[PDB]
Amino acid sequence: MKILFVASGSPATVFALAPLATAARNAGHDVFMGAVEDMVPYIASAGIPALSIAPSSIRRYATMDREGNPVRMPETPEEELDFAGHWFGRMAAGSMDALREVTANWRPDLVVGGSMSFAAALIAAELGVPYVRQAWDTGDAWRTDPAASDELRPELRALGLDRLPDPALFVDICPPSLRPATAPPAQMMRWVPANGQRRLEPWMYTKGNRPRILVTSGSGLVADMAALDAEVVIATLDEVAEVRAGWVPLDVVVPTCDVVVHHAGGVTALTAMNAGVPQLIVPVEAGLRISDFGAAITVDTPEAVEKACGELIGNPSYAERARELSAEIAALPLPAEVVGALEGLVENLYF
Amino acid sequence: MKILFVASGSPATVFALAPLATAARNAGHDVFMGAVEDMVPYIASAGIPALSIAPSSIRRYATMDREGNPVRMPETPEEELDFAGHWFGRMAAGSMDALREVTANWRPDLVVGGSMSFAAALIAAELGVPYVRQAWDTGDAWRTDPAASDELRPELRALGLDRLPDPALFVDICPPSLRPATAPPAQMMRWVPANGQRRLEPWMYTKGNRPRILVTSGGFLRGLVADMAALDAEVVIATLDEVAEEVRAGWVPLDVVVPTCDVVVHHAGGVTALTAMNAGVPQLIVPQGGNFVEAGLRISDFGAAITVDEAVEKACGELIGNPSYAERARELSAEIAALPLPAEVVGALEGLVENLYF
Repeated sequence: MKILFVASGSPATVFALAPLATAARNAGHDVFMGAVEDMVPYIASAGIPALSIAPSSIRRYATMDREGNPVRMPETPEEELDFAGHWFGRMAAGSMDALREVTANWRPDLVVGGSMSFAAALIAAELGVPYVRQAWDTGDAWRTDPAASDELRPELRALGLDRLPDPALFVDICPPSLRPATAPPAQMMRWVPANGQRRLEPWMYTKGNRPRILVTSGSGLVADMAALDAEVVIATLDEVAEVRAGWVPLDVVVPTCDVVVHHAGGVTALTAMNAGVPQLIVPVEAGLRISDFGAAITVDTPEAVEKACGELIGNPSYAERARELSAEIAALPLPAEVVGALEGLVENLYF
Repeated sequence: MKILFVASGSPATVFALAPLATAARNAGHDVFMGAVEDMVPYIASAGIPALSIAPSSIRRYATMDREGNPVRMPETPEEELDFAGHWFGRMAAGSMDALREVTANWRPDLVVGGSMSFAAALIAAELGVPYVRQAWDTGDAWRTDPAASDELRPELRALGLDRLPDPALFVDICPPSLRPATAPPAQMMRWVPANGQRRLEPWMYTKGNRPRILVTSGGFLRGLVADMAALDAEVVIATLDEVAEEVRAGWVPLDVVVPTCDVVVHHAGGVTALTAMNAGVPQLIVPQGGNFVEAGLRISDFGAAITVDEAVEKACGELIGNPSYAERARELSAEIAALPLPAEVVGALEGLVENLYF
C-alpha cells in the first residue's frame, strides 16, 4: 500500500520517524516521507524516497501569526506549550499546498506523522484515510493539540470538524520506565538507527582497552579525560575538523563508547538509550527523564561538564542504569512488527 | 547480534543483498556490509554501514591468475561459467586480508554473502560461525561452485575442508514459478527495493494518460523514441548524470518510477529486472553479457517479457499493447508479494546461531 510519512515538527522528527519508514518500505510498501526542504537530504540519505513539502524559511515564518502580525512571547510554562501549538499549527498550514499537490497524483492509503506533525492529521482527514501518530510521548498533547486545533480552525471547519481528529493509532517510542505515570495505553516500538552512511574506518568499530568519550557536536573536558587515559571523539562538520574530530556514524560508534556528551538533540539521546551508554546532557524533556532515571546527568560552565563527566565514568551506577534501560528497550516491538499493526488499520475494518 | 554481509561482484550483488541487510539493521542488529572499494558508495547510499574489503584493482584477476599467468577469455556460455567460478574465487582470495582484519576488531555472529561471495564462506569457516548464502535460484550454483573450490583449494585445505562448505542456509529470491523443480531447498524471500535516494520530483510519481517507457543504460534508442511518437509515449532514460546532457534522462529512482511505467527496457542488468518483477511491469530485454540474462529468458518464457534478437520497436509495441504481457507480469508480482518478507527472513537468521544442545 502507499504510506505517506509527514515529518513537519522539529528537525528531530525525521530521525524519530525514519526507522518506521524504513520498515514499511522494507516490507514492500511504497513509502514517501515528506518534510521541510532542509530535512530532505537527511531523509534521502537514509534511503527513503523524500519529498519537500515546505520551504526552509517556514520555521522562521511560522513565528508570525497567519495575518502577518508578530506574536507576543509566552509568559508561563502553559503559554509556552500553547504558543508552540500555534507555531506547529502554522508549520502544518504551510505544508498543505505541497501535500495536496502530491496526494492528487500519489494517493496514500495511510498517513503517519510525528508528534507535532499536524499536517499529517489534516491531509489524512482531507483524503479520508487512517492517521497514525508517532511520539516520544511527554504528555503535552492535551495542551499542544487544542492550541494547534485553534490555529487550524479555517482548515478544520472546511472539513466540518471541531478539532483535529484523533489518530487511529498512537505509536510511542518512549521507554516504559520513562513514560508519564498517567499516560494512556499505547503501541510501543523500539526506535533503532536509520540514517545515511559513509565508508567505515577501523577506529569506528574498535572497542579499545581505554575509555572512549563521544562529544557531539562542534559549533577542560579533554584535559580531564587525558587524566583518564581516555580516547576523546568529537563529531563535527568535515571542514571544521581542523582529540578525534570529523564525521561519526553514531550508530556504529556510540556502542564503543563509555560516555556520550551531547546537547538536548534527539539523535544521540536515542542512539545512546538503545545502545545502553551513559549520557551527559548540556541543554530535551527526554534528557530530564533519563537524568531522573540515573542513566545520565544534566548540567549547567566547563567546570560542571568536567565533574559530570567524571561521575559518569567513575560512578558505576550511571552505566548500570543505561544498561537496564537498553535491556528494556530491546524487548519492545520492532519497527517491522509495528508495520504489521499499520497494515491492520487499513484492512481489519468492519464492512 | 553482529552480522557481516559480503557482496562480491557488480552493483547488482549489493542491490540484491541490500533488503536483507536493511531488514537485519532495522531489527536492531549491528550490520556491516563489505565490498570492493568502488561498490562502497552504493552500500552507504542505501543506509547500511559500508566497509571496503578490497581495492577496485582486484577486478583485473579476471584476466590474470594468482601465479601471474594470463587467464584465457571464455568462448562459450559453458566456458564462461567455469571462468566466473575461478575469477570470483580469485577475488575472494584477495578480500581475505581485509576481512580477517575487520573481524579481529568486530567479530560477526553470522555471515551472509551473495551467490558468488566465496570470501563470505571462507571467513565464516575461519571464525566458526554460520554462513548464509543468498541467490536468485540456488539450483544454478552447481556449475560455478566446483570451479571456485578448485580456485580456493589451498585456503580451503588450510581450513581442513575439501571444497566450499555448504551454507547453514540458502536464501532464494527467485520466484517459485521461475525456479526449476529439482532446485535445492532454500528459505524463500521477497526481494524489495533498498537503495539510495535523492529528492523526488513530481514527474517521478505522476502517472499520465500516455504510456510511459523506462530505458535503463550505462544504438536502438533513437529509433525507439521515434516509433513511440506514434504512441505519444513518454520515454524516461535512467543513466549517468553526465550522459543526461545529450525524453527525460538522468537520475531515476527505479523503485518509484517503475510502477508508473508500461514497460521497462534494459540489458538484463539484474536491478531493473528485480524491480519490475516485484512491481508487476512487463520487460523488454536487450541481452549483452548481462548477469541476469538467464532470469530474463525465464521471465520471457513465463510471458511477462520479451527477449529481443536485436526489432526493439516491435517488441515494445507488443509489451505495451498485447494485454497478456502486463497480465503475466501482474501474476508474477502477485506470486512475489506472497513470499516471506526480509523481516521474516531475519527471524530464520536469528535461529541459526543457537547451539541446540545449550
